[PDB]
Amino acid sequence: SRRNIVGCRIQHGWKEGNGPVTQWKGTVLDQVPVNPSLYLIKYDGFDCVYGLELNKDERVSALEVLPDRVATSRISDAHLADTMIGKAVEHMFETEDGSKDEWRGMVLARAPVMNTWFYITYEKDPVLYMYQLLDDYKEGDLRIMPDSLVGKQVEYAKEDGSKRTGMVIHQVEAKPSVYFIKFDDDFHIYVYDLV
Ligand SMILES: O=C(c1ccc(C(=O)N2CCC(CCN3CCCC3)CC2)c(Nc2ccc(OCN3CCCC3)cc2)c1)N1CCC(CCN2CCCC2)CC1
Ligand SMILES: [Cl-]
Ligand SMILES: [Mg+2]
Repeated sequence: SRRNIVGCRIQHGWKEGNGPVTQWKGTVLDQVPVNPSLYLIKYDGFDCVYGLELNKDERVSALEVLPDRVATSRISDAHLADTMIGKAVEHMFETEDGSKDEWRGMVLARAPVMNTWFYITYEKDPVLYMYQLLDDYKEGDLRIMPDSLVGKQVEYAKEDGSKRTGMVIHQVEAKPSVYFIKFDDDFHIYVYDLV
């Protein structure tokens, strides 16, 4: 059947609604243990982690595994990285307009495959991002703040109106009360604290 694409680069076509087919490239970060059809992907030029069933999803076409080898790395400062994971943070960034904005978030883990990158989520957007946080730290754009469910089906009641259903796919080791959630008809990875 299919080979193991974790750690590999890919390209594929994508068809949204009745729009045309667009072409994408990305790096496959992980294959979800509790749903091996789901892959976590970082598409080039964007810093969120997206969940796609690359082989089932009929909006995917012309899936091709690239031959690129992602340049590996050993990181710039392990202790800073270690002590940063699991911590609340303030992340400062330049908008499209050029002005500066600052978001509150939480550093989740070291990203797979891409060693100098970190899983992080935010209060204003509780999904899974990834950034080279050690550099934003040294640039002064990041500040640290003072301090079993996997596989289960779940639904999030969001008024007004309807709800979303999905699956819990990952437990964050650094904060075991936090989980990744894949919802149906949405390709972001949601990050919630399930008390
Ligand atoms: O719609 C976008 C889009 C457009 C612009 C930006 C951006 O540059 N952006 C500029 C940089 C970024 C800033 C966020 N950071 C900056 C530092 C801290 C926070 C925001 C958007 C962006 N990036 C981005 C993403 C997701 C996110 O999470 C969703 N949030 C956004 C706000 C509300 C919901 C945030 C940003 C995404 N795409 C592009 C990727 C694509 C992958 C899924 N397909 C499906 C199959 C093949 C590929 C889906 C469609
Ligand atoms: Cl904020
Ligand atoms: Mg603030």
